Amino acid sequence: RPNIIVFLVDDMGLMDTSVPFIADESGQPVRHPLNDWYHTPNMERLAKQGICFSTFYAQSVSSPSRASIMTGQNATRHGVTNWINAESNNRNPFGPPQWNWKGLRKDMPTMPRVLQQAGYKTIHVGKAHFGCMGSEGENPLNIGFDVNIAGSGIGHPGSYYGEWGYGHIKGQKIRAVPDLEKYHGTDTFLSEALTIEANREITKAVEEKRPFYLNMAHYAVHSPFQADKRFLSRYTDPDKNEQARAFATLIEGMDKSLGDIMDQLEKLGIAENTLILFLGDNGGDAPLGDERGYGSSAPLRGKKGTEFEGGMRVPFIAAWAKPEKKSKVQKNLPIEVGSMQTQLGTIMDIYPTVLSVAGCEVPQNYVIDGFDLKKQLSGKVDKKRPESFLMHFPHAHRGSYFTTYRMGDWKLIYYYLPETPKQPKALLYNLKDDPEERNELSAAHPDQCREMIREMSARLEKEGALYPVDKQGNELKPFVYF
Ligand SMILES: CC(=O)N[C@@H]1[C@@H](O)[C@@H](OS(=O)(=O)O)[C@@H](CO)O[C@H]1O
Ligand SMILES: [Ca+2]
Repeated sequence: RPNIIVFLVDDMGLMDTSVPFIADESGQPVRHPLNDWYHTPNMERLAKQGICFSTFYAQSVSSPSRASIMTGQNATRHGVTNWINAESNNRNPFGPPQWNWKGLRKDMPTMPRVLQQAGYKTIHVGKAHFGCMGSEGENPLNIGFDVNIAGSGIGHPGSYYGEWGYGHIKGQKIRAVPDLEKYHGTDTFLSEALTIEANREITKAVEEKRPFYLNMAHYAVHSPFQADKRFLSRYTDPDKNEQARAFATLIEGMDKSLGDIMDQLEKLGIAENTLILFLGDNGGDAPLGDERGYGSSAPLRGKKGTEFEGGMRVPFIAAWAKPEKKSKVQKNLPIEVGSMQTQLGTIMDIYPTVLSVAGCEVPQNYVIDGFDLKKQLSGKVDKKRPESFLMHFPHAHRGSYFTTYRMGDWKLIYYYLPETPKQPKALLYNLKDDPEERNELSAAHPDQCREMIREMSARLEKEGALYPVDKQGNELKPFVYF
């Protein structure tokens, strides 16, 4: 039975790496300027041994994505449609009153809980953000983890600096990272402290002779953008401000962590037995350019928390830590080494892919929104899964009170506009012809737009979505307004 590592980077979009995730018309990687700015040599090492997905969808912000990864359910269905504010219910003015602020529940068959039931040692390290303060989900031990280092209801760290006690000595006390007291006062960067702790848990799992699931959930690369002195000297582009250079150092330190975990697997002799899934949790938050133009994920439009592709396009790499044709466990999930997969995947697809390789099954009667990636991981187009992603955000952020719906080449953006709830607005893009969202064409294809609204409307109902409300609590369902 294989070990599984989900290496999840906070606020890391598809361009925040030296690995090119943009595909040309031949399905081959194309280098863009951000790929020559970031330095992720261990991601390059992992891409050499595995498969990159060029189109991989997450939700637009943290808790919705982290809920979706744990449950295999869309944010419509698990109900965590906003990032969770630990201290108070952040519905936002027009948010659904019954949205799942409390978060993941002790009774949910989460990926870790199903693995734990099967005898896996399940380890959580770093950012959890599965529940509010005082909730079941605040504590990863309540949703199927045997071990939690540094996870709580917090969604970012009080500091990256060990000298600042990660918030306990200096910085934001109410976001102080827990469980790392032995690093306080030292010059150990938060991302380094988490790596040391993860490698200690991996070592302990191997000596106990149990297969493990490691949720390596970095606080990197979320603000505050506090530069790592180990890497800052490499970042000197005159058109990148101090914040962007700090962000680049959080990326490079994240990549060092990935390398130290891969080295530890090789040192223990278990690399042949360990699957690594690498992704970000939502659209990239790099402090570059213009938030609703081109910057954080150029050449794609937008940023973390927007309705654009930059809001929800994350990097995704799957690789055996040491590929080996002889390996029994690798025959259950063969990966085309050094290749790019251009067919769409989503964070809901992780649940069914991991449970199958682990020798478990998706519980037959548990309704999921994910598809086993086995066929796509071999480097083939999988006709058993749709080219579709539905990103429901009935809350306030860089974009507000919207649903996006992608079906094949087409993307609908529906704005509920709760302040003028009788006059909603729909936009239409052809992402095949216009991947940078430059050519809004609802006026030119009014029937494609009408059809997408009906399909999206039916899918929101099928998934049990909670809708935004107007000032007086009237439920705002999408409708063909024209
Ligand atoms: C504009 C922006 O990005 N705001 C983020 C918010 O989205 C959330 O981050 S999130 O990664 O959890 O979604 C929160 C976590 O405490 O931190 C804020 O700074
Ligand atoms: Ca995030």
